[PDB]
Amino acid sequence: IDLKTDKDFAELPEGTLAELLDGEIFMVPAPIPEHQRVIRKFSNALSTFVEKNKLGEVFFSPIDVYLDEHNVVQPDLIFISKARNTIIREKRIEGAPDWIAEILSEGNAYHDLKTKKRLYEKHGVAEYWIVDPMERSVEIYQNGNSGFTLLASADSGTVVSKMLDGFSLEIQTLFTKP
Amino acid sequence: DLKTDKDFAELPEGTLAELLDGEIFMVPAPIPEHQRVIRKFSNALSTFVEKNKLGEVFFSPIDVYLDEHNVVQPDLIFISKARNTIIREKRIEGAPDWIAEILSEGNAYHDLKTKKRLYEKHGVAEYWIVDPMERSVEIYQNGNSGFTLLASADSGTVVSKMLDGFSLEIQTLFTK
Ligand SMILES: [Mg+2]
Ligand SMILES: [Mg+2]
Ligand SMILES: [Mg+2]
Ligand SMILES: [Mg+2]
Repeated sequence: IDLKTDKDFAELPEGTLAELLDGEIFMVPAPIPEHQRVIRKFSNALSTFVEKNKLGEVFFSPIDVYLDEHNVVQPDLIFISKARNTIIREKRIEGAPDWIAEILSEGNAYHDLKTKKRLYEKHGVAEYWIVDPMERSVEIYQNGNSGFTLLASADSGTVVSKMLDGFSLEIQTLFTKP
Repeated sequence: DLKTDKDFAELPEGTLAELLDGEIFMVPAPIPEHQRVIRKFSNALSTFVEKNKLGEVFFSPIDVYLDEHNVVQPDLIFISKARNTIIREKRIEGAPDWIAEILSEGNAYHDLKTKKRLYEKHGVAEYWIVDPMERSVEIYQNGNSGFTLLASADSGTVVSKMLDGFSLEIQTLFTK
């Protein structure tokens, strides 16, 4: 009866990084450098492939993605196809991206693993990558007529996208350092 | 009554802010065009750094501690292998070799002035200021007398001094 809405989410004080999940507002903790390293490496690989094949647009956090009145999320890495370009608005994304990756944080992984997995499934995100920098592993889910099914789960070798035909990723290169 | 990095560390979870000259400023959330410019710049820079095995690139949000009265969240940073030890578990402790800030209309003063002085003082060797409203770039080179203007352009290609061989066609950062 007291669900928070996108209007409540918009009224948060300037300088607040939060997400609205199932009508509840959650503060997101500041990420640590290793989390940012992984997003940088993933975005570089994804952006290069998207740009070479003119597939659409890549964004990374912070960026608001409105899904419905009770759900506004800030995914780590998103891809929006040319066909769905109109969901990119002046101040946020309005509608589900085609493709999302979340990079886990040890103290805040439940929403990536459970709550947003269901949300992204419901709203038709076609492919969802969950990257775990603590286990140095990836899980890939593909959407379909019966929701998400596990496409790949690995901490070694190469994983390939299904919806981004030709995109592959050598998993251990997400986590390496000088 | 100056705020310190101890006060900064005690801001409530979910707060993204900067500590500048001992005063805490909230940073407004960025808009998609800002994030698009960082994505384009990060891709170009990261490709070059990786190709040449030069160090590490990070983009915001990331805390960069400079001294007890200054903790910044720069948009894009490069840390050479030579300065590799400033990468800590929860933040950067010390000045990156290289920084780019992407201006926002309502919040540009700190990038243009306040942080320009701080990055100069703390030994950032090269500082790029990218303005997506005017679609322009300014590049500052540090030196024994502080920053000097290496380049100011809104067309053509600009060349980095400290990233030897890195160049950027300026209008590829921007939307027409
Ligand atoms: Mg998150
Ligand atoms: Mg994350
Ligand atoms: Mg800023
Ligand atoms: Mg900025």
